[PDB]
Amino acid sequence: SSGENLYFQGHMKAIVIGAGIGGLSAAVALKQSGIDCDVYEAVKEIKAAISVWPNGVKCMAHLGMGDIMETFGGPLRRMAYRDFRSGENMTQFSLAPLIERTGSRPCPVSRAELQREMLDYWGRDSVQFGKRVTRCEEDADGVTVWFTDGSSASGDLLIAADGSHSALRPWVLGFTPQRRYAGYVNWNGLVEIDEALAPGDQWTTFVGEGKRVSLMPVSAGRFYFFFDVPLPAGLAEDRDTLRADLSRYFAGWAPPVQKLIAALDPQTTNRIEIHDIEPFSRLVRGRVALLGDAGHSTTPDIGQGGCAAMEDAVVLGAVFRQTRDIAAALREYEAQRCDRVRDLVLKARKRCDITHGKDMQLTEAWYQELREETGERIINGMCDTILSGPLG
Ligand SMILES: Cc1cc2nc3c(=O)[nH]c(=O)nc-3n(C[C@H](O)[C@H](O)[C@H](O)COP(=O)(O)OP(=O)(O)OC[C@H]3O[C@@H](n4cnc5c(N)ncnc54)[C@H](O)[C@@H]3O)c2cc1C
Repeated sequence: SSGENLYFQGHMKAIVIGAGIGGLSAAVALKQSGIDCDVYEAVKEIKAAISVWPNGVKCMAHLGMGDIMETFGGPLRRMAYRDFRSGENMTQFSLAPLIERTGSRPCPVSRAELQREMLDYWGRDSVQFGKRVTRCEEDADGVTVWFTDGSSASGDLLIAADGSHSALRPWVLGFTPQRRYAGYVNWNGLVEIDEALAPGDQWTTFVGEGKRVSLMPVSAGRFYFFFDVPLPAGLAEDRDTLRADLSRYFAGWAPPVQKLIAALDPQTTNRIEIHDIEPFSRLVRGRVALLGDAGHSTTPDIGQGGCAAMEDAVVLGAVFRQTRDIAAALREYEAQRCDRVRDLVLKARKRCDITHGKDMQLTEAWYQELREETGERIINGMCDTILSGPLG
């Protein structure tokens, strides 16, 4: 009863929903803090890239997963912005000074490699697949979830890391937030490095017309690429119309861009309409905490979605290091994370509005600053976002 010692192996069970970046990061952090986690994942089977900035990397290191970053992080050393017409350097500079101020190297990684490695680290045997949560209920003694397959599971703690379309989120919040279309469409994929495009150690972005085309190296001699185009949502466009779409959206753009359109494979290339969600002023309820996209859904414009989920997990584990008061721990988790992820969502949104011609004049002013940019201002801005993470 009331005299049970909750530190003993088996006395504290956390249920983690979602086996993506957040779910697996979370389970690893809790396990570090001596908590047993069962991880549940909706799909029976798994399935372009993210850049894990130094804040995410340090978190990965903290969680005992640093070897994955080191091994699979692409060689990112410098970045450039290029005029869309001439394909010429508006600005160019190295990221070394960023590695020095933040303590880590930035690590672009394929989403598929990152997914597999994290699974390998946690162990697939400890993940139950085909388990799609529909509902959680809590009472005095604990929390319970139900799955579509008719099964259920009970624990002391519930981690909702069930993604941008989180099914548990509404129970935590008391209402159902809706995705806001961000006003642009992203095409993304991988191609083999080919300097007829850009330097293999550089993050190169062509900007103009409220659009951009980006390349950055992941592992195994490869480029993560993407095109952004501001567009109404719902255009009749898929993998079969793809190369034609890109060809017209980027007509006139510098040869490297055209060579990219030719090089890519539409069947492996993704077309996603970008959304985010207005920040919540709550992340926890009783024994239940939102983690990752479930707790904050951002446009990918500053590359902090995945990083933020890793940050969440570090804080989660930290607040359970030396207490077994679940309600207090989750309150402190919320306390530490809520303003962070709100700022990250809003910063991403503003960057997005500037990048994609919400106000074409502000976007042109930004191009202007890119022509007059040494690298100091951008690096400062990046360090601000990174150093505001939990591991500073
Ligand atoms: C185009 C693009 C570029 C991006 N670039 C970056 C970047 O450069 N850097 C960065 O840090 N982030 C980036 N992100 C964001 C990053 O991909 C996400 O923030 C990250 O994957 C979120 O992790 P998650 O585990 O919370 O969500 P998810 O990866 O979506 O995981 C949710 C998991 O839960 C499962 N699930 C869903 N519903 C249920 C349910 N009801 N029951 C059980 N399981 C369920 C899903 O199958 C999934 O496995 C980018 C995102 C996009 C779209």
